[PDB]
Amino acid sequence: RSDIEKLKEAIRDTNKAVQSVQSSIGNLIVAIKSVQDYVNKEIVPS
Amino acid sequence: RSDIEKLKEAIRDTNKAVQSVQSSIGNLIVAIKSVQDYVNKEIVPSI
Amino acid sequence: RSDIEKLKEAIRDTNKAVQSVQSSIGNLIVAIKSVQDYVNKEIVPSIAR
Amino acid sequence: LDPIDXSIVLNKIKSQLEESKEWIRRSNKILDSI
Amino acid sequence: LDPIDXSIVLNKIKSQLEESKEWIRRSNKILDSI
Amino acid sequence: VALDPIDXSIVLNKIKSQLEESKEWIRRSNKILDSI
Repeated sequence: RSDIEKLKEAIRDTNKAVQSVQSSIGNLIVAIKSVQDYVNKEIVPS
Repeated sequence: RSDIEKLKEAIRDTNKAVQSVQSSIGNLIVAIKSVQDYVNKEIVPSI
Repeated sequence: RSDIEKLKEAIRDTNKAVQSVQSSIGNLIVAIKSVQDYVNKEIVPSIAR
Repeated sequence: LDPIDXSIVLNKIKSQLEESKEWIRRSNKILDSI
Repeated sequence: LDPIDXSIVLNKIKSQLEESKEWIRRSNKILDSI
Repeated sequence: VALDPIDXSIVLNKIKSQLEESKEWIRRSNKILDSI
């Protein structure tokens, strides 16, 4: 219940929040890349 | 004004920045979903 | 070396990580804008001709 | 042409985004005690 | 074909992002006091 | 009609790089929290 120990646990939780945000970003890159792959191979030759 | 009080408020502000980023990501999904919907409902039938 | 100092520096690193994420979102906006412009400037007139 | 699809990918971002919100909920929960 | 539009969602992303950048600026300024 | 392919590889490249730099910043934050 120490003040300093309570502060560390909040930063550790905040870091895990950031890590999942980073995973989300990586998947947004895959999503957008899927759009570029879909028009460069399916729409442009059509 | 204690050093612990400042550390707490700084983390409070960092969390709010992360919450704002979380919102912007939810909207990026909506944005990409609207691009998917336009392709499958305007481009695909026409082509 | 103090605990308050260690706590302060950890939040600095965390804040930098958030700033780097904010830039990546900024370029994601640009990436989507590139797609919107390509649809309205290359695909729409292509199917209209 | 086949319709475009990454519903699995977008659903994974929704799921990951909910985990991020829960971590922030844990963090703000502890700060309220200070 | 009608031109594609998410101008409203793209603007919400912009405003939320700049709101995020301000919360970090206050966090770093609070740490500057220590 | 003959259509130019869509290009933002440089646009997406920064994100992938800005993502990796963010991963390392969290690693350093967690590393300081070990000594506390």
